[PDB]
Amino acid sequence: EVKLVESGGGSVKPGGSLKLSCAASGFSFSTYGMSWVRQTPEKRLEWVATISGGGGYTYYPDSVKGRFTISRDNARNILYLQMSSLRSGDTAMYYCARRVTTVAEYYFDYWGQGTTLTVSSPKTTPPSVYPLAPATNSMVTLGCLVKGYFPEPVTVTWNSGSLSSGVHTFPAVLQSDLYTLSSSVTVPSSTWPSETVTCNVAHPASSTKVDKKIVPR
Amino acid sequence: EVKLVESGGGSVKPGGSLKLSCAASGFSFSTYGMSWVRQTPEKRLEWVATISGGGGYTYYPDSVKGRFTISRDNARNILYLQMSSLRSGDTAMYYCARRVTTVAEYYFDYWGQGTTLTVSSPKTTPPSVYPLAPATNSMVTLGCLVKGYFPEPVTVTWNSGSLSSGVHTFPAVLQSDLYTLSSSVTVPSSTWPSETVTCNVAHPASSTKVDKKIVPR
Amino acid sequence: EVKLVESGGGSVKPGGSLKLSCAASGFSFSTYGMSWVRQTPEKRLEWVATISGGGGYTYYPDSVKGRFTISRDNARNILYLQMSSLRSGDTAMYYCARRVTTVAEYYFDYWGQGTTLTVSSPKTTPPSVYPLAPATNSMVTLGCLVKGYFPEPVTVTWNSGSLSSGVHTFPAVLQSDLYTLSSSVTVPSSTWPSETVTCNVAHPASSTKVDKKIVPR
Amino acid sequence: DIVLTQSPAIMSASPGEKVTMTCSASSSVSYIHWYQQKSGTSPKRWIYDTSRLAFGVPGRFSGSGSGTSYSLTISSMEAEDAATYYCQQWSSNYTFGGGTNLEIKRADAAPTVSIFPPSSEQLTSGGASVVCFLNNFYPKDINVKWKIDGSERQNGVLNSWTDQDSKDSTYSMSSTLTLTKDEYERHNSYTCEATHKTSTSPIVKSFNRNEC
Amino acid sequence: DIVLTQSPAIMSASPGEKVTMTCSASSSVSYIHWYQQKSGTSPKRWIYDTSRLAFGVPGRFSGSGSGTSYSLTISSMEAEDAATYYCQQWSSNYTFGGGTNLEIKRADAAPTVSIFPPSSEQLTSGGASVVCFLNNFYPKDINVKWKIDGSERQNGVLNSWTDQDSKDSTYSMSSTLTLTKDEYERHNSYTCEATHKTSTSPIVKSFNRNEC
Amino acid sequence: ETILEVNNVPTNATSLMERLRFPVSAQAGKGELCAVFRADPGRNGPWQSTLLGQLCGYYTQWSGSLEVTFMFTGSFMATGKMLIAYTPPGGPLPKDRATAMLGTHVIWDFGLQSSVTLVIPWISNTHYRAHARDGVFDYYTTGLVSIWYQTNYVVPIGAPNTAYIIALAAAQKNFTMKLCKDASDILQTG
Amino acid sequence: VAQLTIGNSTITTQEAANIIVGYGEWPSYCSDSDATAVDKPTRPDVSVNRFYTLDTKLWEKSSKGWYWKFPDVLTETGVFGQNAQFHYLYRSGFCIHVQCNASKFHQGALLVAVLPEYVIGTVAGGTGTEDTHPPYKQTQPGADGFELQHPYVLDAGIPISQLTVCPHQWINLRTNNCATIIVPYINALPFDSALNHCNFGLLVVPISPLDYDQGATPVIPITITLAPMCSEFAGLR
Amino acid sequence: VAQLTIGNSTITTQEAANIIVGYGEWPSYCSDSDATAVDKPTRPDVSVNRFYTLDTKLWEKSSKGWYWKFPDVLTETGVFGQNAQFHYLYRSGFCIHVQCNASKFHQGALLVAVLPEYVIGTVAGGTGTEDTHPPYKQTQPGADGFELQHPYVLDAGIPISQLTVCPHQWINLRTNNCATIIVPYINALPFDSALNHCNFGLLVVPISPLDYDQGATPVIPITITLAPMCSEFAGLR
Repeated sequence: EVKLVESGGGSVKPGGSLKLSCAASGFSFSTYGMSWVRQTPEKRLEWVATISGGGGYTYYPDSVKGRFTISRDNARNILYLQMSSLRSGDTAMYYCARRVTTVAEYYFDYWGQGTTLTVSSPKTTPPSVYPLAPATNSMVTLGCLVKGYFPEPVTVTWNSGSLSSGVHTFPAVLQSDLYTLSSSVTVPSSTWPSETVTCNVAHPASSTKVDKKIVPR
Repeated sequence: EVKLVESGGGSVKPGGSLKLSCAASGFSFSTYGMSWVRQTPEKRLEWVATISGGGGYTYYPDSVKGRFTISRDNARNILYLQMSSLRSGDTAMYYCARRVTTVAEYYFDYWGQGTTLTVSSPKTTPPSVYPLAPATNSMVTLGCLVKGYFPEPVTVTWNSGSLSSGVHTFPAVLQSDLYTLSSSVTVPSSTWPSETVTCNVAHPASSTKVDKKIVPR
Repeated sequence: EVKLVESGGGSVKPGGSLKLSCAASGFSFSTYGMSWVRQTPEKRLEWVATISGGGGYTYYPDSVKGRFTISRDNARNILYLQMSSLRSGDTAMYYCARRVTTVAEYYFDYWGQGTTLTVSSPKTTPPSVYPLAPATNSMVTLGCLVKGYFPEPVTVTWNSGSLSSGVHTFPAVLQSDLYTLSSSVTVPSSTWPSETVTCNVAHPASSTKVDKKIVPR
Repeated sequence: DIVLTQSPAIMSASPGEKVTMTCSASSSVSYIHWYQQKSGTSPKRWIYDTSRLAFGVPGRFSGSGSGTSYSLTISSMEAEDAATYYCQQWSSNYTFGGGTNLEIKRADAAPTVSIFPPSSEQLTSGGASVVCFLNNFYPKDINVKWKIDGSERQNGVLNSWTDQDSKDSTYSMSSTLTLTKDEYERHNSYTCEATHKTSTSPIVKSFNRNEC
Repeated sequence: DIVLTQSPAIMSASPGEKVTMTCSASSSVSYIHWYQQKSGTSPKRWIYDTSRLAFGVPGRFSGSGSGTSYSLTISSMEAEDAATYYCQQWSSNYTFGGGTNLEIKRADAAPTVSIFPPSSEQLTSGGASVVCFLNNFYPKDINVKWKIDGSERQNGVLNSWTDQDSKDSTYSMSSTLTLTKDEYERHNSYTCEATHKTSTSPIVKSFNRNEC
Repeated sequence: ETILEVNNVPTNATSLMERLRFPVSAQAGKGELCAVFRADPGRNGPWQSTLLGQLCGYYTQWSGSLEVTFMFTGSFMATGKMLIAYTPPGGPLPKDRATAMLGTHVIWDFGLQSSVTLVIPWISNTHYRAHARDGVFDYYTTGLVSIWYQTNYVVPIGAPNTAYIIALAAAQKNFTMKLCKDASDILQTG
Repeated sequence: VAQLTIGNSTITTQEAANIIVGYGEWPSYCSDSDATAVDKPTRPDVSVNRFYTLDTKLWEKSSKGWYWKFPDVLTETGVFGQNAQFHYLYRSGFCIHVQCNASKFHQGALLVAVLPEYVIGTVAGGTGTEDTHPPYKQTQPGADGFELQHPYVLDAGIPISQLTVCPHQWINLRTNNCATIIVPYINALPFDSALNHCNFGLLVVPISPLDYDQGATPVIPITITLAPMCSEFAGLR
Repeated sequence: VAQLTIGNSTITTQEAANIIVGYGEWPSYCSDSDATAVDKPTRPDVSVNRFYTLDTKLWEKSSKGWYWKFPDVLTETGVFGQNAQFHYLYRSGFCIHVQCNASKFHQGALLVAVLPEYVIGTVAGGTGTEDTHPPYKQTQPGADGFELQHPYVLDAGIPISQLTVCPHQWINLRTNNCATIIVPYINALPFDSALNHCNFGLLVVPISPLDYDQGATPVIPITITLAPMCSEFAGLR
């Protein structure tokens, strides 16, 4: 299979520099031009650079020409993107793409799975988890509010995966330059509170993992 | 993929009319002739009609020539079968098939998954569920007798799927022009009655869903 | 698919004779030469015989030439290997392989899944299972020591498969010309001893199956 | 008005042996085609123009026949083939055959019998159904008798069979004796005895009405 | 009487780096072939005639060699490749190589140690086995000592190792000290201390016999 | 010209038709020895299938130049070269392709010509032999014909990676036989 | 390439490949000083002598080979089968033409020869003790022909490896596709029965098996077209 | 198409493609008024001068190119290698023939030229400061030949882009497959050593890489057949 798998990234403070790399597999790398593309929080796609099949020419867009530099080493089949003087507008998810030739134009066949870049000045913060029980019927909806952490993401698991079928995970919302999300689970009244329900919140950025038993109010 | 997916059907009283349709996908529809076939409760297969590649000719068998009419609209890749003056002998499961050309004869490559037609005069009846516990060893076989419903089918789920590995579902048997089935589940004596076992009977025809806790007698 | 599936084997006392067979599927059997290969307890691979595409020639190695005889019947696509005057050094796992032609040499494309041969003089012995509980934290590691059985293998299942995610099965070790293995399972302190944990030891050679509830010491 | 008769209707192979299913016609026919139908799924294509195989079909399947008697042969048999196989004719009125239930053979299994007194919910409604479960037996053929207080009964006996298990390749059975409340409390002992090619004597499960 | 020696026997790659396994022969050879064997499964085909790849094999695998020294090279390494690789010769007596255990490298993991007093079921039989579980550690190399009442023992110590975990890529270990009933109740304190390249001092789990 | 069963190896009743043709494939590497046989019309082996062979049996002595013709029956799209060499009586089968390349040989490109005919200059069953206690006027002139893959079998996608070849033999006009000798395994049954 | 015609029959064939005039003789007539100089034997020219194109047989990988008998093959067919039947004696020469239609991606080799007095011999029970005589469907297959069951010995105990000793021609797919053979009247008598005696039999067997990669047509149509030469008949009934 | 023979050697080759007579001269002999008119140099005709067919090399996508040295290639081979060795002087012309066998579905282009005094130059350490002299296996590869490692500069610091200035011929798979070249004796002296001096070297390099879709034979056999012309020797030992 054609595989593009990229590495690097995380939290960087503004002004710092970083280097991203992508590793190729299952196609002759030298015969292709290769580009990076970034996606702002799941909406906007922006081209950032390309490199010719060999050294040859590099091409950049007018938002980045000056700070980023794209490179390749055609012995280990790997793209490189160093980014210097990184700004707040550079936070996004960066994909490495292969550029094939069509009749006239070009097209991006395969995209990697991306690395995530967050350029930001705040600290890394473990989240606070608060139980959501109700102060009357045959179905129970419990919750777990995990508030005021940075950066993203966090992970909410319910009884270690057993309850995945009735779980909604609601996107984290930014305010106070800290993120806040919610998560709900649905359970038949036969299971609760007769049996323990517990939300498990893992925040790898800080290596913090907190468990909340939902106890009846 | 070549896909034939058909729609329509259900319960109809004798004398009423109905129209069935099949939707095509992943092959040039106009270049093929298309037929319907019906299967009586999982045994007998009977050809019911074909249509030429375009309008052209229609062909029918001598059990149906007069009441059914097969049609196609080669803009949305969809077969049609209207059935008028429907009789009791028309109850069955109807598949849409594609007819390819061989050396001399024809052959049906792909069959859809079918719609079900039940021509009948009785009412729609929710089922009654009765527990089956025993009035002595290391394995427990419990049951759930769900009696006197119409039409088919019904669904018996055990503790919401957790017990699927030791479950036998025995075909519904018709008498009193109502259907009656049974369902058994097997459970280690470690689980019962220490833990709730419950059969769940859902009858979509009536939108009726009943739950039975098996309690020790 | 090309399938090589072989049959025969088990425990044999030294001096006895045995016959192994392999069944072919999904390739024209007669046009190929076919060989057996044996693997000593997962380490050493040793060629044992080949047969020509038809009757033709047989070829043997100098460890076996005299006792084994390889045959084929090109009506049911099946290899045969009779082994007479079997010795202690003949214990191993025997694969049937297909031999294709390359530029000059030969190569084995597909291997069957093998049968196991144990040449040995001792009796068949059911195993003894002993619980492993501890005489203090948030994770519990329990065990089950199953000692002094023959031959191999045995099977250790935990609560009937529910605990498979935190289970280590440690290879059986031979001493006293009986085998001895261990098996550990990991469980959150929420589950034990509040809920039954039980190891299940099945020894098909003797058709013996023993269950051990891990009770807190 | 051209009929196709298939023999046999039900079949059982070891597996690893051959299988020969037959489609006989009432009049001379030009070619024959074959389909396959596993349970819950529609018919799949298998053989056409008598001897040509559909893309998927394993090479171990074969086809022949001429005139009025055609046959589908399988050598050798494998547990993945068990389905119902229909033939079809294309000369006049496009007719199908009756099919052949191909099944896996295994060692004989005696049933695991379970008896169930009626439910204290149905009785409050003027009905009483006594149910008997014979689980996981082989082969499929079985006789079961109900013996009320030493008699035997056949009225209101409903018997249902499963399709062959996809794991151990057994069948299961349920037998229901649907009586009235009054007819139920008319007797004391209900008994379902299952007779099989496995055991020598029946397998009897019993209960006396005057205990729950 | 033509022997093939493979070096090294065990290997660990990062992954993302290259891997060079070698098959050396005692006499000059015409070509060499390579197989693969993952655990529980038979050998699969990999390289033939030294440099030609079997249909499945990724393009990242390579093959070369001439005369008496041949080699299989992988660049770059990925967690899906970890298997045992055998070479084979086809000139005279068809010989196999010893294989090369290729494994995934990861960050070092100290073990999670668990001690278990003998069972009050085995003791009623004249035996006493003390068991120690070291779970989820890396790398695989480890020393473990048993210290009874301040001594050390090596008699009757059985040690078993797992294959590398398919999730975190660690290994596990069990150590069993098989004594007699009388020899067991001869002492008071049993202790298993595990020494590793992770921690500076051993990881000690202990118990005193006179408490259960 | 009669078909020479060079591939006289399968005996399995239903594979007897296979003796008539031997094959060449992609799998065979350059230089590999495809096949070999002797120029012994009257003795056992390949020649027994040819009519020549059967007629030699009703005679005691003989001599003349022979002639084998090879026919490639593979796909039209295939191409490659085969080296066919003759090692006169006495000369041992050439070690490899190159050594056979130095002997009387013929490079055959079935990409150009589908047929090729080789001439065996001479064979003479004249040297008498009294082995067991049964005197047999035998060969010794076992001339040898080797055939090596000069190049490999080359084919484009869509063409089978194997093809067969047919050997046809006969003797030149300078052939002769002496001493009628009726001999046969097949006789009129009672 | 060009097309030749004989009456109402018009076949599209290649210019003029090498033809094989069996035994170096051309199918000629029979002079006046014979056995029956009285019953002047009428010689058909009109329709009787033209191009008959038999039901094409399909070559397969597993094909064993085919054979037809003469004049049997035609005694059923058309206005020639008309004469052969309602006439007492017959003598006739034959032009036989065999062609395949295959892509340059198929491979095979068919030997096509003619064998006088081709006498079929069955298996004889198997063990050799049953004196079973070949049926009528095996002795005179008609225009559909019949398949060999033991090609190697030509269902008659004779090596095929030596069939080349008869008027033969080869059809190697990678070189030619059409083979032609001229056959003179061969029999121990001037004339004979057209329904009882089959002067000869046309043989066509795959010496090198048909082959191709998945996707190419799996069966190669073999088309036998044949025409009677200097055919004569005597004594109408 | 037709086949030519020189003694016991018979090669099947195409009618007569364009041959390249290097430098417009034909490999001729050397008259009596020379340097050694006494030791009358014996000129081999019999077996010595015939068709040698070297171990076919397999073209690959990654192939860099090949080269052989003369007369080295043959001083090992047969009865010619016999004379070259146990004789003091040598002069000989050459007919070289190179052919590939590929389906109309392969693509490539091999330049095939001959270069007098082909002097190999290695890498020299890498950085340019090691005076490493090419081995003996690199200077005189024999009949197996040797592979270039820096085709672009022909392992000797010269553009290949200019090799056409030498007796060359092209082999474009989509047009021809066989290339032929006649080479006269070229040296600053009438005669010379057959084991110490390699008058020239045969070069064959893929200028357009071999290519094909998965499924077609992946290696194209290149067969070099060559024959000595007006070869002479002097002073037996």
